[PDB]
Amino acid sequence: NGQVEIQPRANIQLDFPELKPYKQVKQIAPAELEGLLDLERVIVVTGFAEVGPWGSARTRWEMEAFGEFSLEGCVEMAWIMGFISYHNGNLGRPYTGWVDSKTKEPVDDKDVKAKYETSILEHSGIRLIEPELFNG
Amino acid sequence: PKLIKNKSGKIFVETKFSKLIGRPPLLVPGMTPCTVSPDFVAATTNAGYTIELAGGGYFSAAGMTAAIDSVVSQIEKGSTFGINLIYVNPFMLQWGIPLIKELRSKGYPIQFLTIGAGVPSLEVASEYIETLGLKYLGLKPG
Amino acid sequence: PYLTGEWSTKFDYPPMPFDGFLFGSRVMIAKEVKTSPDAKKCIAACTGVPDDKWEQTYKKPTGGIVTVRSEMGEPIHKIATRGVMLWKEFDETIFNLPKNKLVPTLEAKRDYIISRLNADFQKPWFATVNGQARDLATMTYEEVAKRLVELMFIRSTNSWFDVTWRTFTGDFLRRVEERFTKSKTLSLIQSYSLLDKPDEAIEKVFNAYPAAREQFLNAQDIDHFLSMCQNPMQKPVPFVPVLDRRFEIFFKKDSLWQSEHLEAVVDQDVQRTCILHGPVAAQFTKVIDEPIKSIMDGIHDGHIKKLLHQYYGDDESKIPAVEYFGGESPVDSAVFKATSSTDEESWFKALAGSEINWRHASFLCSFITQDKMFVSNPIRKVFKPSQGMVVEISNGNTSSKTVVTLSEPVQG
Repeated sequence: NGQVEIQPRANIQLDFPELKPYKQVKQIAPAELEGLLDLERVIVVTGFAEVGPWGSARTRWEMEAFGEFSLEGCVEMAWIMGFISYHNGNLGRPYTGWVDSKTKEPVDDKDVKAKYETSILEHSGIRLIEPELFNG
Repeated sequence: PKLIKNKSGKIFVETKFSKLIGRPPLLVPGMTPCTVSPDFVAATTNAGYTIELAGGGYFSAAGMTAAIDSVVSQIEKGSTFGINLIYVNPFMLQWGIPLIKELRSKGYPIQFLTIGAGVPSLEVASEYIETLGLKYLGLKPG
Repeated sequence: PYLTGEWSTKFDYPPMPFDGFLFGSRVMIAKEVKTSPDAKKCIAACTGVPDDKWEQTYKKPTGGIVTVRSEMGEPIHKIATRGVMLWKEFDETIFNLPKNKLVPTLEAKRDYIISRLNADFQKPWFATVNGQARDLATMTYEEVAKRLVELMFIRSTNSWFDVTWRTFTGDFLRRVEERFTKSKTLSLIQSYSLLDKPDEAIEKVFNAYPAAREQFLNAQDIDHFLSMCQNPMQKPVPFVPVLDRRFEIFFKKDSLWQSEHLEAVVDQDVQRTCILHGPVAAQFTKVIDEPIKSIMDGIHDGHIKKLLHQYYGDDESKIPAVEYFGGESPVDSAVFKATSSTDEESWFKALAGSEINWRHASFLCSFITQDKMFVSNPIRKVFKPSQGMVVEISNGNTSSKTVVTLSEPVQG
């Protein structure tokens, strides 16, 4: 006699707090609170960040809560550690996406874990001290 | 200028060009976009007047071959027509001149080739005149 | 006056007759031309200008025609539509700057350029949602898909104007699915033929990935979109996606087809498009949809009438008659014998005879006709002179009875 499948691509999110409908939000605090507080005397955290043994706040939270990185967490750790870099242009064909920082070979988000997760985990967190990071 | 007539009694404005092509000394030049249509080329040829199919509306030998085949299928038996090529389009010339040579070797009714936007060099002109096997060559000096 | 050569007498020259004429702009409103109706009306509206005033096109519209510059800087005569006037204004305010000055000027004039593209040109600013100018970075994936469908899918014919544009939109939907998918999965658009009703496919894709309906494009996806806007093996996109160094290329490329395909223009408006027409020939382009046969026959019959009156006393019996007209290059009982040195041309001239008839064509026509093809005259090749050939003609004076017999030595 002579299917097309889709691979995931990392989409890192900022994770702003989820805002719920006013009815539900009102069901939480006491009804007397409305108008009771001087809101110029209430202090609120509006943003936070960090630089630590596990990267940013996002990657550290993923390691702290789940013990493993998602695709977004793995890609962000790879970018932070310089394993991968972004390329847009001629590579002869035109390429837009991640490439290996040392060999400039293209890298798909699906393959980032298999390529780099062992190295990422081996060189993050509490580990043997590396003289290259502390002036020998 | 003179007037001549054939056995049917059709009168012709007799001229060196008209004497050569056996048709009134009036032609429709290659125009991109207007003479790209194989329908308009066939309509002008069936009216009895010379017209050049514009190669500036085509980007491959296959597409121009299909347009020439359409024109041939629309015109009456014994009719012919011309092709216009742009000299400032090296790609067109690269894919068009061999196509014209092949089609003429096949016996296609391509009477002439006109070159627009430039005059070829003597050597290229000689290549066209010898190889392409056309009745005459049209040039548009500026 | 050019046929008779008297045109040059006004210049104190001897008459210089010409061999023929070509008419480009004149037949742009012929019934058999693919030009769109509104474009034919615009062409006819062009009043034209006499020859001595044609050069007033480099500076301002004259007779409905103006001169603008192409990508290479060559002049072109185009009808002075809104799109062409914008073309000229950009020619004299953006494109003539040096390379280093171009980018800051585009940045400084961005809003004006976007408004002008959206209002007047055949390629609008792509990132425009409900009349509101935007940038690719400030549109959601659903908005990008919907704008693609709006600019690339034709509702009148209910089809994609170019299959490559359907491939573009399908690839974009595939990248959307890639970005918001969370694991191995099957693509919802297995074949791009499903885009033949684009609204349903878009609704399907964005129902499976609702987040993409309120999230701006990833920077990586902006780069991908603009890179696939440059795919050479595809029809150029019908919009301007960004203002940058390549703005001239984005603005000018593929500018001539829209006049014959106004269904694929933003509002079916000719004034957005570019039409090529001549300032002086426009004086005679008046009647729309007159068949080409009519226009050419009119010119030829006018020439014949004038020639008859001037040189034949309005007497058609004065016109010489031949059997057939054509085949002439611009440059009763007989016996002929060929030799090695006999020249072919004179041999065939003698065999053909002086009178124009079937023998004349048989021995002088260079090609004959197949079903529809042209092939070398078999009679000439068969009669090609060579030593020993003897040709006998009888009744050469009565064509209907002429017989040309060729004899060669066979077996001595």
